[PDB]
Amino acid sequence: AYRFNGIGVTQNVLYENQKLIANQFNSAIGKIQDSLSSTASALGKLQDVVNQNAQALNTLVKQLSSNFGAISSVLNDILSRLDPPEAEVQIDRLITGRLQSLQTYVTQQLIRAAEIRASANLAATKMSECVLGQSKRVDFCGKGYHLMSFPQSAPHGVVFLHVTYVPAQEKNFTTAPAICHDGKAHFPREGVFVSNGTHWFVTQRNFYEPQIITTDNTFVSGNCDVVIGIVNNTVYDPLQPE
Amino acid sequence: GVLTESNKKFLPFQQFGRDIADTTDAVRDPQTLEILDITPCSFGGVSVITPGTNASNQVAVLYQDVNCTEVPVAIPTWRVYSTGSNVFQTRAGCLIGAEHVNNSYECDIPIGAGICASYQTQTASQSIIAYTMSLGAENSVAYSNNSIAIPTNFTISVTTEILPVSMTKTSVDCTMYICGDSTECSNLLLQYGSFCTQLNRALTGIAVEQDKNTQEVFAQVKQIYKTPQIKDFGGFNFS
Amino acid sequence: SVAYSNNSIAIPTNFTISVTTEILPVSMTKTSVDCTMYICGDSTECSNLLLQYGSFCTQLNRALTGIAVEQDKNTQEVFAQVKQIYKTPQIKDFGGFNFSQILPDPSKPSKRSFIEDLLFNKVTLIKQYGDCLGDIAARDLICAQKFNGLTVLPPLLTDEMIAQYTSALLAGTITSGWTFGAGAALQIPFAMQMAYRFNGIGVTQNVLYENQKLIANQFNSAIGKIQDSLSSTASALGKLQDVVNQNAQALNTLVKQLSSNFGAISSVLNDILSRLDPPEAEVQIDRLITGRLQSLQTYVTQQLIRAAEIRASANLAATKMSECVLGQSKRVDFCGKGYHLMSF
Ligand SMILES: *[C@@H]1O[C@H](CO)[C@@H](O)[C@H](O)[C@H]1NC(C)=O
Ligand SMILES: *[C@@H]1O[C@H](CO)[C@@H](O)[C@H](O)[C@H]1NC(C)=O
Ligand SMILES: *[C@@H]1O[C@H](CO)[C@@H](O)[C@H](O)[C@H]1NC(C)=O
Ligand SMILES: *[C@@H]1O[C@H](CO)[C@@H](O)[C@H](O)[C@H]1NC(C)=O
Ligand SMILES: *[C@@H]1O[C@H](CO)[C@@H](O)[C@H](O)[C@H]1NC(C)=O
Ligand SMILES: *[C@@H]1O[C@H](CO)[C@@H](O)[C@H](O)[C@H]1NC(C)=O
Ligand SMILES: *[C@@H]1O[C@H](CO)[C@@H](O)[C@H](O)[C@H]1NC(C)=O
Ligand SMILES: *[C@@H]1O[C@H](CO)[C@@H](O)[C@H](O)[C@H]1NC(C)=O
Ligand SMILES: *[C@@H]1O[C@H](CO)[C@@H](O)[C@H](O)[C@H]1NC(C)=O
Repeated sequence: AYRFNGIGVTQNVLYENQKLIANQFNSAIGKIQDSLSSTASALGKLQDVVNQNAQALNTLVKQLSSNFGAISSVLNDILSRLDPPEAEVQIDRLITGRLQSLQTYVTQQLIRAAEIRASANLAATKMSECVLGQSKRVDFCGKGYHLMSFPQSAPHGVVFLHVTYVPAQEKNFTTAPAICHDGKAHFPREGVFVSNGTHWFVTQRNFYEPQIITTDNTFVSGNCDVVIGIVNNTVYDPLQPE
Repeated sequence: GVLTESNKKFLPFQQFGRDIADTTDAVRDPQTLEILDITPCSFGGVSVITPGTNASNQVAVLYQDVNCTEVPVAIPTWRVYSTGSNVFQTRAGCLIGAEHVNNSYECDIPIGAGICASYQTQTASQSIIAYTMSLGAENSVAYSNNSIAIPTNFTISVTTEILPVSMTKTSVDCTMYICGDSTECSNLLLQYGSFCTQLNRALTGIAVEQDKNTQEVFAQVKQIYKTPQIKDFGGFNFS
Repeated sequence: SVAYSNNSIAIPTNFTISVTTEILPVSMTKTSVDCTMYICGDSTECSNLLLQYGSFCTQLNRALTGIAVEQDKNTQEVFAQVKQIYKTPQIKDFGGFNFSQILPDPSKPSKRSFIEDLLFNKVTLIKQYGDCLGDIAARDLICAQKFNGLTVLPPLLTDEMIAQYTSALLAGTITSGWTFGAGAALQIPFAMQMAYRFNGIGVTQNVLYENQKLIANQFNSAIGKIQDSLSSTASALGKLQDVVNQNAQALNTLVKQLSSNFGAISSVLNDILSRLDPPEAEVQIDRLITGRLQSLQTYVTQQLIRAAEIRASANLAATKMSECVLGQSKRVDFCGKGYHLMSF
């Protein structure tokens, strides 16, 4: 109920339809479990990271098979075939080449570490906001209006379950900005004046909860000429009859 | 290279000229006092579009900066992949080996400049087709100046977001990787030991950063709460 | 200084509608490098000693392809947030607001807006073998760098589809408010949407309805003012021009590096091969090969750094588009100075 009040829907609608909400939540959880069980190509990022690291190590190993202008790529052969003072040239060439390879590998590792650090910071702030609280930012914790968040641990990463609110099928209604009862403009406190065929009601923004127009739902202000689209109707007074 | 007529005229004491790349582009013929220009014979990029070799062996070739008419000027199997009957000029060079299709679907292999290539059953024969990209379903909103739409129902939805947290920590032994059980070597590495120390310091910094990331992401709260025994959550099943 | 007492308060009596411009880079030019062409330059004597460094060549090509696919991912993520494409309404009747400048004009190619036309004209951004062969007098750098295996790949999504996505987003946010961000779009009169925004920034909705004409006039005047300022002040799109100039300078200096001999007797392979026997020429060839490989590696590393910075900026732009455009943000200064109302 607190979450529903947070996303701008009155808390009573949750208590009116609790069983449906529980059934929908359970069905959605089962559906995503089945999707994870079936669709294998879902955890692309973690596999990409581990494959990238393995490929970097494998190519670093493979670099040893190239002679950087020397006569051979193995120190034992050079040392067996040549005297020290002249073989030192080939040894120096190989040393320079392998140092360059190591430096390149280290630099690429630094780049990847910086990118992973950025991703980790994003994950940390997402955990702080969406999981430990309710976020009013749009699309930060999933499409729709955010309600809850359940974290799960995955190797070299994290997966979030963003439980969200999505409005279903709608209807077409005729609306007016204000209502002129008796020479006085009236404006809705929280909702919008919606009119069906031959009646006027007031409803909340994100749900259809028709209500009769009373002095407790509207506040008076101004006159009946300034507003562009004012219409005539009647306002119920819940004190005069008594 | 390829020789051609040149408008430039050298000074009497000059023989050949050099460009910004410091290579010989213009020369003066010794037999006939004439100026000629030299240009490389290779110019242009080629890319090979293909589905998995597990699927099929057919390929489509994209020439980046060559019109299909001038393909013979640019360049058995290669000639077949250069002949016509399937040419299709695009905004990023002409494409040979694929069939144009009017319909638009989601992209599979991005050719570039709004063209995508994919494997489809153009009848159960298979052929590589090229089509324009599909942005999405067209739609319009019935907008008036006194009309509003209001939802009457709600649907609870759950989604998954996956983010990397850390990578594998590694360390490198420079002397072992370079020389290897060699007393003759590892004696000339005393000069580059400083570079070795620099690499080791960088790798240790990366590793401690990874540990810090792993700690920071999941250890936000300190007090550890035991799960309750009785669920009685009003209907929600957190099994 | 502020006249501060302990029982005194100041309260505004009027409001002014203001609009600002925020420019962020999204993507950089994609490049690919043919290492063998750049090093050996079509010599069969060379390209036989590059079999040892083919691994380095493959590494560079892999890194550059990764950068290119990252660029495509960035430009897709920034603008393709919403999927359903909404057609702009025919009748405007928006209560006074005139969105003519930003709404697309179908009387021109690519159906791009007036502001988009001016922005495209502000930033000063295909070739052929015959064109490069014939045009010798004008030493254009594009042909020279293309003769050395340096090619520029086009983006997957061109400007027309970007304009289409922008028009769809604008039409959705105008005819449906922010409800089209989550679920299906719901039509709402623009006055009601503006009242919703005013209620969001803590100002009672009635003050909007009492002062609609003044607000519409202020909005139109502000739009015209920024249009004139952008048409006059040229030094406004500094970041995008800086990005393209940086990429062009990097390519130009990579081309220029070919004129230095890394300790060899000469900087051209043809001269060394014509003056020396193979066994003693291989030393100079190896020196030049090592130098040019170092140059290519340096260029690749700098490109990686720039790509990382651009990715960070693109992520910021994507979240800004998600928050300020598809909704109303209560964070201060995130969507401009003042209290945020709209975003186009
Ligand atoms: C409008 O709502 C009132 C409320 O009772 C109802 O009596 C009336 O039939 C409705 N009009 C139409 C056209 O359904
Ligand atoms: C717009 O609304 C006004 C009243 O607010 C109405 O008089 C007018 O007819 C409406 N526009 C159209 C095209 O009907
Ligand atoms: C509303 O009522 C006033 C006074 O009774 C009248 O002048 C006005 O014309 C009415 N409006 C409509 C739309 O009938
Ligand atoms: C050089 O010899 C060629 C062939 O014998 C001849 O065509 C040419 O005219 C000669 N050049 C001069 C300057 O006589
Ligand atoms: C193609 O790939 C599938 C899935 O990886 C595999 O089962 C199949 O055996 C492959 N084809 C061949 C000819 O091996
Ligand atoms: C070459 O291709 C371009 C692509 O825009 C086209 O405009 C031009 O007419 C073509 N020229 C020839 C000779 O094919
Ligand atoms: C699509 O365009 C091509 C080229 O004009 C044409 O041959 C084909 O018939 C078109 N397809 C349809 C379904 O109109
Ligand atoms: C709302 O949706 C649920 C499930 O789709 C359905 O059982 C319920 O009847 C719907 N509400 C109304 C008022 O039809
Ligand atoms: C508020 O500012 C507008 C435009 O500057 C002006 O027309 C209006 O009179 C001002 N309000 C008051 C109460 O002076």
